[PDB]
Amino acid sequence: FRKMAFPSGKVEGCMVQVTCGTTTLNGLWLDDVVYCPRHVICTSEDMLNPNYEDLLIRKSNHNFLVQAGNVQLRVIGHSMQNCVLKLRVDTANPKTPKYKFVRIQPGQTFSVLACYNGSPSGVYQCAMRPNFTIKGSFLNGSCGSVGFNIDYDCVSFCYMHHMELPTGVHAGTDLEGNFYGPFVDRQTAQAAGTDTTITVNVLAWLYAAVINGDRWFLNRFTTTLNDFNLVAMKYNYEPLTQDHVDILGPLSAQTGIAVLDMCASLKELLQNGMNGRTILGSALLEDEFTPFDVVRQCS
Amino acid sequence: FRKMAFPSGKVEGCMVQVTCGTTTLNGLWLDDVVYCPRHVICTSEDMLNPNYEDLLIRKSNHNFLVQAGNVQLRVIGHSMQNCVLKLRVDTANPKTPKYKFVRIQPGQTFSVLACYNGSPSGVYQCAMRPNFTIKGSFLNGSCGSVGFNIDYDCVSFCYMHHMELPTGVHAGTDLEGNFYGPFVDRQTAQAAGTDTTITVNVLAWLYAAVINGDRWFLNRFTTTLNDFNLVAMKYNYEPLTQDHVDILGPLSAQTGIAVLDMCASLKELLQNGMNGRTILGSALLEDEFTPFDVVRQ
Ligand SMILES: Cn1cnc(Cn2c(=O)nc(Nc3cc4cn(C)nc4cc3Cl)n(Cc3cc(F)c(F)cc3F)c2=O)n1
Ligand SMILES: Cn1cnc(Cn2c(=O)nc(Nc3cc4cn(C)nc4cc3Cl)n(Cc3cc(F)c(F)cc3F)c2=O)n1
Repeated sequence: FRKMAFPSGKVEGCMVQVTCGTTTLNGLWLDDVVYCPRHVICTSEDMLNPNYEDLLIRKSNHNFLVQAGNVQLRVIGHSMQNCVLKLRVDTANPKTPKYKFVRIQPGQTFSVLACYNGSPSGVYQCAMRPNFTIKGSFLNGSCGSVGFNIDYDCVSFCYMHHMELPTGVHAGTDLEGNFYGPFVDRQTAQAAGTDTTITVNVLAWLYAAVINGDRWFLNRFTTTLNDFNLVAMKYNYEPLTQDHVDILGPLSAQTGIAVLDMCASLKELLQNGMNGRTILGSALLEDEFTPFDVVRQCS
Repeated sequence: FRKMAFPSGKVEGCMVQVTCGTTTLNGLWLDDVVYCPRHVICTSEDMLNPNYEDLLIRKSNHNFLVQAGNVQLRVIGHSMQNCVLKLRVDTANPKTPKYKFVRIQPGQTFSVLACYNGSPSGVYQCAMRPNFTIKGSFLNGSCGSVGFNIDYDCVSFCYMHHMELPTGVHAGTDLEGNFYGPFVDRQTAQAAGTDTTITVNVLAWLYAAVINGDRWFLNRFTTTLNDFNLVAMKYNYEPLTQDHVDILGPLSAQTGIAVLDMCASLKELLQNGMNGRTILGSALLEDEFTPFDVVRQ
């Protein structure tokens, strides 16, 4: 049982480089439009406190250099949608997959294709944190890298990377240009709200552990949904809804362990700790696998 | 630090399905050859103790169903090299990347493109364990999935998945069909040897911690390589090779910490533990990041 990302080929064929003067980052080329963070129009000076409508009115199509590998794509139009710039180009991307733009909710996972200067570099799985950050692996030049899910050859794009916060976590937008979380696309120090643990995901991962043979944390105690949620809230865990209980149904059926019985196991782990033991080789309770992630990798 | 895979697109374009009768698995289509585990020629009654030479003689080109998606690739020649079947097909794959076949050492990492029925499903990073297994994530139908590294647009293929062992770890071959480890391609219970910790990779992880400013474990001692190797084996750690010392060179240079001084720091951690302290936010020493992985990040 590993963190597993979707195959990245359908997205690799869409990555391009976008340059404005000295400023360069990654863009996403779908049909005849390139999507990228609007931060690209900023000079070093502009970055600290940009007025984007002002900066963009002073721009012309020919100010934008879009490179797909070695081939330059000519910009024939541009517009801004919130924090995303849309560059219309005179060529359609022949590698454009079937795709959709989606806004995900906290706790949901996605694959990240980290890119630098328009070239893909690596792929890994992430989760939208409850405080709307992501704990990614991004370096300088990764701005504009995207996160996505794939279902039946349709790529659902959900994240476009913008910035690293002082704590090392990451902030970005959906592909409509709206930030996840209370952040803005300005180079100034920004903190996130206090984060919490994604409870339904921890439970899914405990089920993964049982499916893979690690059972030491199970017990014969039990709990009600409300009494579990009281303890969860005490420990900065997200509440578990009846919808979450329903979504864990397939894993409870496969393992014969009722959801509220797994909740009682988690309650004990929160109250007692792991006593130096590990679960799926982890010394800490992992919360970045969804119930669907576990079902897909174990079935 | 987390495990990151290489982008998988160059390998996705090479995955195909190979079927013999009802036995079906994944193959790798490069130029006009498809590579796949020879186990595919086993009927369910042959899988226990197959006579592969006798099974191959009964086979003709037209017995092999090779499919890219739903498109059949006509087989024009077939041969067996060690544990891999090589099916020559009448179409050169237009998506063939620049590639080579390499045989890796324990501790080396690679990306796995897990596939089912010729269809890529997921990608993740893996390390070759000292006992020549990999702690992968594979289901039924994954036979023939490959592992690879990418360096400057060249794909180095290093693993072809064959089987799951009773302990849940996985065993396979290089792309010349030679198994990693003392395994054979028969559906018989084979136990993996006792595993050990990948010392060169733990050392890389310590350098990564130093680079990020976490350096409490740097002690005032040094050691010789022979001295360290003898101590390491008493803690179930792998001995270091001359090649290992060399691949730590870049990280040693970047930090200014001699390899042998870092060995002495590791030795102290093996003989005393960590005393509640963590390294890179982890109470456990990570051994599946190579020195290349560390610099890669
Ligand atoms: C360490 N790290 C992790 N993720 C990131 C992402 N990231 C980034 O790749 N680039 C940024 N600033 C730029 C500087 C440039 C210098 N040149 C020549 N061109 C540049 C282009 C960019 Cl985008 N930033 C900072 C940043 C990016 C934003 F989109 C934003 F709204 C505010 C910010 F402070 C950055 O975080 N780096
Ligand atoms: C749970 N798991 C994790 N990895 C694996 C890999 N694996 C596999 O995918 N298939 C195997 N046997 C087959 C059965 C088939 C049934 N049909 C209809 N077609 C089949 C094709 C195969 Cl390959 N095996 C077992 C196995 C495969 C070998 F290549 C080998 F040499 C020995 C073995 F015991 C398998 O491990 N499953």
